[PDB]
Amino acid sequence: AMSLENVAFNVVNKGHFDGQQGEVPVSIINNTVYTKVDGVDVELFENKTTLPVNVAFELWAKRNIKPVPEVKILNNLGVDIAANTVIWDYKRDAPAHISTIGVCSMTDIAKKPTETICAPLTVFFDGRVDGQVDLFRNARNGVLITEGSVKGLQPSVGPKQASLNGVTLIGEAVKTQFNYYKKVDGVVQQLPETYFTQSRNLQEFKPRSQMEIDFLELAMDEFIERYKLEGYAFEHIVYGDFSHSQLGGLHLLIGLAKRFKESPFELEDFIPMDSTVKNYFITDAQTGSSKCVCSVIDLLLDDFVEIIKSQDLSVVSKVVKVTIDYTEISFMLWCKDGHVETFYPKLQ
Amino acid sequence: AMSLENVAFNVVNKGHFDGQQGEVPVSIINNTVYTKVDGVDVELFENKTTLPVNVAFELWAKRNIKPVPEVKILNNLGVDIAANTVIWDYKRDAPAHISTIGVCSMTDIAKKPTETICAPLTVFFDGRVDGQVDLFRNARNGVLITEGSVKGLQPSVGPKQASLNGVTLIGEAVKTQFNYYKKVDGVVQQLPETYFTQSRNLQEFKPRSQMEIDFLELAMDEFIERYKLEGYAFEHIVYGDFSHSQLGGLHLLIGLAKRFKESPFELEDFIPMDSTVKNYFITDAQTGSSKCVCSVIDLLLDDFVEIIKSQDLSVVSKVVKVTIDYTEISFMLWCKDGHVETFYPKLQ
Amino acid sequence: AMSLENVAFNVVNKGHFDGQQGEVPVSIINNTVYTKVDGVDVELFENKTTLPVNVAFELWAKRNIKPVPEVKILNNLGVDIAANTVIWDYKRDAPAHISTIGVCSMTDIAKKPTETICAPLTVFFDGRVDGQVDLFRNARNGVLITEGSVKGLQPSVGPKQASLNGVTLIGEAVKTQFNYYKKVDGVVQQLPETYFTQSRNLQEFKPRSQMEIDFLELAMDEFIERYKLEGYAFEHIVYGDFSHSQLGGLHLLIGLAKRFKESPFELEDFIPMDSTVKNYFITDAQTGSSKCVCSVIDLLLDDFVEIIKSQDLSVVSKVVKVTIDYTEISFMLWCKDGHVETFYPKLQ
Amino acid sequence: AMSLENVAFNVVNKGHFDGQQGEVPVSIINNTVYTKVDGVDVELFENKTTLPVNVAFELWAKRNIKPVPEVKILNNLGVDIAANTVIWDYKRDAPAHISTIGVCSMTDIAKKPTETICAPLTVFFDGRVDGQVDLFRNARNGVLITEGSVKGLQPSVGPKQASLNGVTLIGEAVKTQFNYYKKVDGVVQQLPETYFTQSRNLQEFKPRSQMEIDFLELAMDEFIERYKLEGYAFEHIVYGDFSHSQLGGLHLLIGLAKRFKESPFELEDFIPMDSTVKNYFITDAQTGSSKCVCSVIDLLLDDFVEIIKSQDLSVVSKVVKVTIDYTEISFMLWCKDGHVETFYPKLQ
Amino acid sequence: AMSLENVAFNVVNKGHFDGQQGEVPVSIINNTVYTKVDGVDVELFENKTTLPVNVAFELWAKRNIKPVPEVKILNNLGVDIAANTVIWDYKRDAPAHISTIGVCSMTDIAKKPTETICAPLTVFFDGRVDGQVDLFRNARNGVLITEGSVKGLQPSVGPKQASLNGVTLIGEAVKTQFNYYKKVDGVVQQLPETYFTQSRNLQEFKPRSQMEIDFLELAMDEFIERYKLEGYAFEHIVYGDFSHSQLGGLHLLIGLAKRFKESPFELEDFIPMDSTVKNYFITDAQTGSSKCVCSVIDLLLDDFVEIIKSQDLSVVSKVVKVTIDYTEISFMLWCKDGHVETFYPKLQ
Ligand SMILES: CCc1csc(-c2cnc[nH]2)n1
Ligand SMILES: CCc1csc(-c2cnc[nH]2)n1
Repeated sequence: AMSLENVAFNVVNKGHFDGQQGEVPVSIINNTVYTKVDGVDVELFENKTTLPVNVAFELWAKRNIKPVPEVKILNNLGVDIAANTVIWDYKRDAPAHISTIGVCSMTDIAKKPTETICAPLTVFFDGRVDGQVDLFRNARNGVLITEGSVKGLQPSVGPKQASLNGVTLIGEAVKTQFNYYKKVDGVVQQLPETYFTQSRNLQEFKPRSQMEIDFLELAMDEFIERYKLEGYAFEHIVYGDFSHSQLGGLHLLIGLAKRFKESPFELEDFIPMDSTVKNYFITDAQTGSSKCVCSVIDLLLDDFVEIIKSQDLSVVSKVVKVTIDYTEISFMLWCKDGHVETFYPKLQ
Repeated sequence: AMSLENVAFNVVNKGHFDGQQGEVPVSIINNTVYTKVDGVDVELFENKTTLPVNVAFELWAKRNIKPVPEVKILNNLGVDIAANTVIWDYKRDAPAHISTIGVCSMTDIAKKPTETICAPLTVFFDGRVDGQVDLFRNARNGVLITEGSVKGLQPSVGPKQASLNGVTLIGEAVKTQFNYYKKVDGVVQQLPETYFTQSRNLQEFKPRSQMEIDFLELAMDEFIERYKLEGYAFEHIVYGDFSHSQLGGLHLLIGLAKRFKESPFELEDFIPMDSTVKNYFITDAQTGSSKCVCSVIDLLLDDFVEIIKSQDLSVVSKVVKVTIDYTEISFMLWCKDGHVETFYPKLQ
Repeated sequence: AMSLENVAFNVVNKGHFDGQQGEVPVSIINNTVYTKVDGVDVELFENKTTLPVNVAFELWAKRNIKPVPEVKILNNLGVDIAANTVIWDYKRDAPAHISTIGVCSMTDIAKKPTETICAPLTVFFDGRVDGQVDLFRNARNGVLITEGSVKGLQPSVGPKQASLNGVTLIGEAVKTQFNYYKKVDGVVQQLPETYFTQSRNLQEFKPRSQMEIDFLELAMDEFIERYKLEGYAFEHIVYGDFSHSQLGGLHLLIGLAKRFKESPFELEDFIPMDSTVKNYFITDAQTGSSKCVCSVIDLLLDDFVEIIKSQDLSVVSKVVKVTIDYTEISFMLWCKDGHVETFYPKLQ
Repeated sequence: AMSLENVAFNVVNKGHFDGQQGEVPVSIINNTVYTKVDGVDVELFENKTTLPVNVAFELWAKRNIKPVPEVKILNNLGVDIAANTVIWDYKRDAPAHISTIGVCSMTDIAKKPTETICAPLTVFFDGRVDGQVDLFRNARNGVLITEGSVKGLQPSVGPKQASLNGVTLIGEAVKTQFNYYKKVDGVVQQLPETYFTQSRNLQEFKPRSQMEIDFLELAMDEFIERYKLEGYAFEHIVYGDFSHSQLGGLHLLIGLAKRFKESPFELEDFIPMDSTVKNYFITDAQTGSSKCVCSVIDLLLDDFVEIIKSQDLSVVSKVVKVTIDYTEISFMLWCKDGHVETFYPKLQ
Repeated sequence: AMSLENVAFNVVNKGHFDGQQGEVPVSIINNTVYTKVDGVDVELFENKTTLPVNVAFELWAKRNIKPVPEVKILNNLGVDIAANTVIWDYKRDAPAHISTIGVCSMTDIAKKPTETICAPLTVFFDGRVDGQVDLFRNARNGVLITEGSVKGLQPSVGPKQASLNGVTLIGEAVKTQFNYYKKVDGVVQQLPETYFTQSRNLQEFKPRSQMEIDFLELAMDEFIERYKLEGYAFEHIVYGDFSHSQLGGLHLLIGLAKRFKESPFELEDFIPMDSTVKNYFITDAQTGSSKCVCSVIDLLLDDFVEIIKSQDLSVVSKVVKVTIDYTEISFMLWCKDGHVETFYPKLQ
C-alpha cells in the first residue's frame, strides 16, 4: 500500500519508513519534498541523487537504520544490490546501489532475491534478518554478514566498525563487527587475509594504539628513534615535507591529523565517495605547499609500520600489493641504497 | 513603486528593504537572484521557499529586522498572518506566514488589516509600530505584542528572549520581553499561565540557574543527591541511558548538552521547523545507542524539576498536560511502586 | 581535443584539468556534473555560476592552481579578462571574469591576447608563464604580475599574500608577493602608493604586529593609554559600542575578532564577493545591538593608526581618501572640538 | 573517442551521429543542448526523457535511421535491448529500451551482445547489419529481423509497414516488411498466427481495401447491407453512437476517421506510447458525447469483419482473445438473442 | 525607471514594451514569467533563450515591432549588435544579438552607439528612426537600412520582404524593401551584386513568376520542355528522385512545395536558425526515400535557372560560388559528358 504521502507520514511521525499507516499532504518542488505543517511547507528531503525526487525520498526513508557495513567494504566485496533493504551512502547522499529487491516499485528489479534476475548480481544479505542466511545459500552470487557462526561456512572477521545512520562507530550498545561471507557463481569464496582502514576523521582523530599515541605526542626525530624507523622515509611518507611547492608525502591520515593540530590545510575531496584510499587536492595554508592528487589511507600506524617493514628495500621501484578492506591496494615502493625514499598508495 | 530591481537596490545598498529609491540590474536563474557588480554576477538570494524566487526575495528583503517573537510562540498563539510586516522563519528559510497584509503585491490578501478578508484570521500586531494597538482593538482575531501597558488590556508577560535577525537573544541594548495579548472572535482571551522554553543551542549551551550549573558540573549520583531527585528517573529522562540498542530517555536539552561535551552524537532534525518540543533521530557516536524519534524540550532544569515533582506518582501511566510557550504539551508519565520510570513529551 | 568527458577524466585522475588524454562517462542533471564510478554516480561539480553547467565545469577544471592575486586586487586594478588562464573566484564560486582567452571554446573571445578584440580590455598577464611579459608589452591594456624585475618597467610591490586554490596565504614554499604593472591605452601607468588589506578571517585571526598583539591582549583603556590613542575614538571605531539598538563603530576586522572571542555575533555578508571594504548586516548575540550596513576593513592596526593620526581633526565632517589595495577608499571623518567622533569607510 | 562536443558536431554536420571526427562548442541549460553558431546559441535537442540531458542527446543522435520495426511490435515480442543500435521511440520522445549494447558508455551494459549480461535479455538483431543473423543464431534470447530468408529457419512475415525516423510507412524505395524470428532459452520459436494493426493516422487516413473504400464512401445502412453485416453492431462498434452523454462504441480507427471528416473531436491520449490498442478520452465537439476510456484499434476493416464474424454469438458476455501484432488482445464480446450488442478491445 | 513589473505592465496593457508607466504583480517560476490576473497566474512569457528569464523577457518585450531585415540578411552582412532596438529572432525564440545598445541594463554594452565600445562592432542602424542615418555616417562599422535615398551614398537595393513580428512578408501597407549601406573601418562599402532568397513556406507556397506558376501547374517532362531545361538535371535537383533509399536532389523549396501538395514528408530542422541555405533530415512518407542532410534553398526558379545555365558544364566536379543574401554560397556542380548530373548548395 505504498504512496508518496504514506512514505512522508512515516518520515514525519516515525523518523523514517516504519510501515505505519497514514498520509500527510506532500508537495514536490523541483528536487525537494515538503509537507504542510500548520499551513506552512516544511522541507522533509532534498534530493542530491540522480534518481527522481520522489523515488530518492522513498529509498532514503526506507534506508537501513541498523549498523551496516561501510560502503567501501561493500564495494570492495563486489556488492551490486541489497536484499530487501537500502544501504544509504551518506558520503554521496544517495543509495549505495542503483536497483533494489523488495523495496520500491520504481527501483525494484525483483520482489525476492530468489528471482532469476538477481542470480548474476552479488546480492547483499543480512544474517540479522530472518531467512537471509538461507537466501545467501540459495544465491548464485552474494555477500553475507552475520553476528555469529553459520554451520559449515568459514567466516571472515570484518572490521570492528560499521555505519549506524551515517555515523561510523565501533559499537558498545550494538554489534558492529560482523562475519563476512562471499559467493561467486554458486561457489563460496575464501575471503583474503586483510588489514582494515580505521575510518577516522581528520578533525576528531583519536589514536587507537600506543604507537599512535606516541606519534601525535613525540617530536618527529624521537618517534622515529623510539620505533626504530630510521631509513623508512616516515619524515616524507607520514609526516609530510612542506618545504617545496609540491607537498611531499603525507599519505597516512594520522600524519595529516598531527599536521592539522599545528596548522590548518584545505583538503579538496574531488571524488566524494567512500573508498579505502582517498584522493585529495591538498593546499597547506601555512607554507603554500600543495599537491593535486594526494592519496591518503587511514591505517593503524602499527599496521602501516608492519607493511613498510615487511618490504624488500633492494630495488629502485616496484609495486607492493597489500590487501586492505578485502581489496588489493597497489603501493609504489621507491628505494635507494637500501633505504626507503617513498611508499605511497599508487595513483591509477 | 515596487520592483524587483528596487528591492535588489535596497538589499545591495541598505542590507535589506528600506524604501529607498533606485534600481540595480538583476538576473534570475532558477531559484537564485543575482546582481551585476562590476561586470560579474553576485548572488543576493537563494530561494529555499515554495514561493516564486522573486516573490520570496521581496518577502525576505521586507523581513522584520526588530526583535520579534520566535515563530514557535506565534504558532502556539495561532497567528495566521502579520500586519504590515514579514516574520521571517530562519529555521525554515521561509516566511513564517503564507500571505501578507500591505507588504508584497503577490502575497497580499489586503493592504490594511481592517479589510474584511483579515477578520477571520489571527493577525499579528506590533505595539511598537504606530496605530497597531488600535488595529488590534478593531481586529476580530489577533495577537498583539507591546513593550508597556495598554489601558484596560490584561497582559501576559512573554519570554525574556526574542529573535533579532535569526539570532535568539535576551536583549540588553533592545527590548526582547513583550506583553502578549490575544483576541478570538472579537473577544480578548486570557492567555494561560505558562512555562517558557529557553531556546538554547546544544553546541553553545549556557546554564541559566545554580541547578543548571550544578547539573553540568556535578556527577550524576551527587547532583541527584544534592537536589533530592531520588526516584524521579533523572538517570533515564535527563541524563540518558546509552547501554541498550535503543537510547533511553534524553528528553531535556541540558542533558543532551552535558553528554555532548564528553562524546558527540548525530541529531537528525527530520522536521526542520521552530517548535516547543523538537523531534530528533539521535545516534550516539560513542556507544551506537540510537532512537528514531527522541523528543527534546529546552526547559530550565528548575522548571522541569518543578513539573515532575508536582505529579502524582501513584498510577502506571497517564497523560500530564503542561502549558509551555502558551501551548498545552502532553507528557507521558510512567510510574511503578511510587517512583517515576519515565516522563517524556508524548509523541503524537 | 576538448570535450566534457576529457575535462571530467582530468578532474577524476589529476585533481583538475592537466591536458591528459582520456574520457570518463559523464551525466549532467540540472546544475550538477556526475561521473559513473563502479556503477554509481559520483558528484564532480555543482554549478553555482550564471554560466551553463558544462561551461562552468570546464572553467573550474581549468582554474589557475598557482598562487594568484586575490580577486579584490584584480578588480581594483581594472582587470577584465585573464590571458590563457581562469582566475577562479572562490568567494563567489564562479570565474572572476566573464570571458576567457585560449581556455574554453564557449567563453573565449580570442585564442591569443594579441587579437584586436582584447586591445580595449585590461588583460591579466602572468610573468611566471613564458612569453607573457612580452604579451603585456604588446597589449594596449593590461595588468602584469612578475616574480622579479622586468628591464625598464618600474614595479609596484604588491601584497605579501596571494590566493592558492582559494586559500589566502603568505607563501613560504611558493612566492606570493608579486611586482605589479598596469597599462592603460598603450601607456604604462604608475601604480599609486598603497596600503594593503591583510585578508584575515574573523574565526582564525592572527596578529601581525606588536600593536595587534597588544590590542587583543590589553584592556581597552590601557591599550589606548600605551599607544597614545586618546581622542581618536578607538572605543567607537575599533572596539565597537554595543550599548544602543544601533551597533556603534566596529569598522576594523581586528576589533570584530577581539569581540568574537568574548561573545559571538552574526555577520550577514549580503553582497558575497571579494572586496577591499566588506559590508555586513551585523547582529550582536549578547546585547542585541545591530547595524544593517557595517563596513569592515582588514587593515594592520598600525596602518589604521597611521591613517587616523595623519588626519586634520579641525572640521566637523570631511571625506578622507586613502589608497588601499590600489583603489581609493573614501572614509568619512567626523570630528568635534579637535577630537575624532567617528571615522568609517564611507558607505556609497 | 566519444564526447558531447563530437556528438554535437555530428548532429550539426551530418544530421545525426555518423562517427565523423570534430567538435562544436556546446552549452547545456537544464534539459536543452545548445551549440554556438556565429556567436549565438542554437537549440540542438530538448530532453523529453527521464535520462540525463547529455545521455539522452547521445542516444537520440545514435538512433537507428533505417526503417525499423514499430516499438509496439518490439514490445509485443518481448524485446529488452537492441544490439549495437538505439531504437528511438518517437511516440515517447525517448529511447525504446533502458540500456544499450555498444552505443553509449553511460547506458551500455555490454559492448557486444555475446557478453553473458545479454544472455537472459531478448536482444533485437537486425539481419541487414553484417553478422547479426549469426549473432542471433548464437544468442540465447532474441528477436531477428531480415529482408530475405535465413538458412533452416522458417520466418514469420511481419507487418508491411516499419518506422523510418518516426514516419510509419510501407516502403517503396526501402524495404519495410521483415521476416521475424524469435528465440527463447536457445530454442527458435514458432511465432503465432497474427493480424497486424495498420498504424494509420486519423487526419491522413487512407483505405487499404475495397471494403475500407466502401466504408468511407457509402452511407451506414448501405455499407452494412452490401457486406451482410446486419446484427453485428457496426452502427455502435465501428460507426459510433453520438446520441447519449456517453459516446457509444467507436473502437475502430476507420470509424473515427469517417467521423472526423464530417465533424472534429478531441482525442486525449492520456498514456502516450506506442501500443496495439490505444486508449483515448474522447469528446465529440458536435454533440458533446464523450467517453473517458475509448479503446481504439487500427485493424483493416476486412480483418475486423473476419474476427467478429468468426465468433459464437450465443452467450451474454465473454472474453475473445485475438492475436494482433504478435500479442494476445482480449476483447469483450456482448451479445443478446444471437446478435452482437458490443465488441471492444477489453479495458484491463 | 526600468523594472520587471513595469516591463510586465507594458506587455499586459500595450502588447509589448511601450515606455508606459505602471506595474503589475509578477511571479517567476523557473523559465516562465507569470502575472496575477484576478487572483490567478497567467503566463506572459516562456524563456527559450540561454539568457536569464527576466532578462530575456525584457528583450522580448523591447523587440522591434516594425518590419525589420530578416536575421539571415543581418548575419550575412556581419551585424553584431543593433542601435537602440532588439532584433528578435523568431526562428530561435531569442534575441538575434548577444548585447544591446540603450535597451536593457543587463545586456547593454553602451547607452549610445557613439561610445568607443561600439566602434569595432558592426552596429545596425535604421534610417526610419531619427538621427540614425547620421549615426551610421559617424560610425566606424555598421549596416544602414533606409526607405529612401541617402545624400552621396549609393544604395544596395535589398530584398522585397522583411520580418514584421516574425511574419516574413512583402509589405503593401508598410515598406519592407530597404536600401542597404555598409561601412567597414570608416569606409563605405560597395555591397556585392546578389540574388535574394524568397523566404517562402512549404505549406503556404506562392509562385512569384510565370516560370514558377508553370513549374507548379505543369508536369515534369513538359515544364523542362517549355523552358529548354533538358540536360540540366532538374528531374534530380528540383523535382527530386524518390526511387532509391537515399532521396535524390530536392534542393529548391519550390520542388519541395510541389511534392508536398501530392504527398507529405518530414523535414527535420536539426539546426533551427535563420539562414540562406537550410539543412533538413528529410523522410518521404510515401516512398520511404530519405536524406540526413538535404540542403534546401528558396530561390526564385528563374534565378536558379539563370545560375545553373551560366555554368560551364565541362568538368566532373567544381565549386560554384554564388552571391545570395549578400553572402557567398558555395554550390557543388557535378557534370558528365556536358550535362549536369547534380548541383547543390555545398554541405561544408
Ligand atoms: C476519412 C475520409 C477519407 C480518407 S480516404 C477516403 C477514400 C478514398 N477512397 C475512398 N474513400 N475517404
Ligand atoms: C504547391 C502547390 C501550389 C501553390 S501555389 C500554386 C499555383 C498558383 N498558381 C499556379 N500555381 N500551386
